[PDB]
Amino acid sequence: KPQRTRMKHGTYDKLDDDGLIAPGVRVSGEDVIIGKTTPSKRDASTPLRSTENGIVDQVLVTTNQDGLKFVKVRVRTTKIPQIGDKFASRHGQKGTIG
Amino acid sequence: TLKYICAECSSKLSLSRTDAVRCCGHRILLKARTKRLVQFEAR
Amino acid sequence: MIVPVRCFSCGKVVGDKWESYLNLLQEDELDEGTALSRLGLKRYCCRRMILTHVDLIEKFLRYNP
Amino acid sequence: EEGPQVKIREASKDNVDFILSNVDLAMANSLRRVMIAEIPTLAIDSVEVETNTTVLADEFIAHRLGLIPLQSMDIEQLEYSRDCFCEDHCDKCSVVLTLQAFGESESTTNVYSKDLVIVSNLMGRNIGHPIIQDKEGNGVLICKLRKGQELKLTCVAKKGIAKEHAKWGPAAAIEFEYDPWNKLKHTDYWYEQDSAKEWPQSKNCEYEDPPNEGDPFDYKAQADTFYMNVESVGSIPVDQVVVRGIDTLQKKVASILLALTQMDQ
Amino acid sequence: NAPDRFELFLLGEGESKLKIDPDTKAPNAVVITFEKEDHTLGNLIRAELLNDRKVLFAAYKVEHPFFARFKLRIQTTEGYDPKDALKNACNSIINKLGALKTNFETEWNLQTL
Ligand SMILES: [Zn+2]
Ligand SMILES: [Zn+2]
Ligand SMILES: [Zn+2]
Repeated sequence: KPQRTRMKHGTYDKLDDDGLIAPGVRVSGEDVIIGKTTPSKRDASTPLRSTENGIVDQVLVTTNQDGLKFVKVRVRTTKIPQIGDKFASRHGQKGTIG
Repeated sequence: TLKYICAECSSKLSLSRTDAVRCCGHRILLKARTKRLVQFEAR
Repeated sequence: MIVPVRCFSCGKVVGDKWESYLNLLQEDELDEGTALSRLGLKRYCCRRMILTHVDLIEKFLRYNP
Repeated sequence: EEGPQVKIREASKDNVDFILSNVDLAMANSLRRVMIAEIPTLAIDSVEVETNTTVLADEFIAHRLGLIPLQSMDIEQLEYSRDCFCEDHCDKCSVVLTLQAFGESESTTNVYSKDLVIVSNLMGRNIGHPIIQDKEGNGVLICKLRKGQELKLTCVAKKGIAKEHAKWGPAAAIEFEYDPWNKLKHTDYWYEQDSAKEWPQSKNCEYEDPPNEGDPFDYKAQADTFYMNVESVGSIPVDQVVVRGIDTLQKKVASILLALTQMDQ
Repeated sequence: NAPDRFELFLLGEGESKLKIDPDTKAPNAVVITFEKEDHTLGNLIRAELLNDRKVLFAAYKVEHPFFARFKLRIQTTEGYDPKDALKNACNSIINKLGALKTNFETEWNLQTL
């Protein structure tokens, strides 16, 4: 978790100090999902996809066959049928909910 | 508790930046849920 | 994943019917149409709920963790 | 008591099958709509998940909880949380329930609405108790647990209506029919050969005279007799669904009178 | 982008239940905007207005399914205030439901469960 010593707009508020949010945390908008730094410090963190939100589902920490500590954050969202969503019978006509 | 569950063997664990990323000796680790406690609207 | 609580189209409680419907099939050795009528699921909206339910929870439960 | 006549044919703890008569179609309908849409009822409106270790998502479960019908017999005695002068929820306007389950067997563990536990103070209003209707007293299957898996949770039940979310609707379906013989010619029967043959007569053809063929179309006759059947989901006794159906409608119209009254003052 | 669903039944702020406007194109007519109501009151109140003989016009409409409001137009014969017709249509309704509740309650107690 970096703190201005060029970061991104959405808050870094939700990350733990290892740099990662943790399952259960509700994210949205632009929130920093992954907190990454390059050496004072140029900021290289991963924001959440702008048009989204949900809750963090699993976070996995591991390594590639040599070296790299890497990280994968799964984010859950539920999607309720809604005006403009697409639906089709099994006969090749889609439509959306009007 | 602390920080990381383990992919297999389910061992609760915590280390930084000692040791390197391991366990069992499995190299896949999961972050535990926050104690933050989430609210749902049940809608 | 599991029995829905209510029938989508009318809201009958249906999530209390799944174990009995399994029982009606295997141990009373009945067919599905009669099974569902014995459970008072007359409206075909409700029938659809149990008749087409697919109980994948039973597979998810087989994961280790 | 001159006015809308009621009969009755079946009645049980779940269905009341009645004939409405001496009423204009609109009123039979508005009462039909209300019973579906506007009768206040109790239902889980908030889940706080302490630990979930099941194979389901929290909101998946939360969704199901809100669908468990709760005892709503004394709901007028419960306040709308939004009107309650308490900070968020309290005993004046909400019921708090608990769910704790652990799977402590090789065998697979089931979680039912019977496992919910009222933890708030009910002031002796009959309200909040999860509705149970099956032979073994289990109610709804909420979840299923493997050995070692866990679910700990707190829900707040709140007063609401179907309009806001269908989990609040006391009623299952409402069968509605009039003019089983088509005297009034409100419908126009599609056919290949003969509409008479291809269309099955409804139940209610027994309870009415078939028209005699040597006859002018009756042009004054109106929809005044209605064959209804109300099915209660358990959260209120049926007789109530109808009764309170009528009530809420009264409160609604009366409330329009208070507004006309209020634009003199 | 969806509104809160409580907006189908919950008023305001800034909003009152009834707006009465004095029409324009016809003598003695009125147009009432009912807020946070739908076809349940609409069709009802109108249907009853139509049993009034001193009513030469009654009609309602939901202009768009998204918002919960309806417009209701009452024209009446001279010397008869539409606001009073609405009153009377209401009272007339309040009764008939009373009558009905009671009748139903009566028939209920007859039943063997
Ligand atoms: Zn391990
Ligand atoms: Zn159904
Ligand atoms: Zn309160």
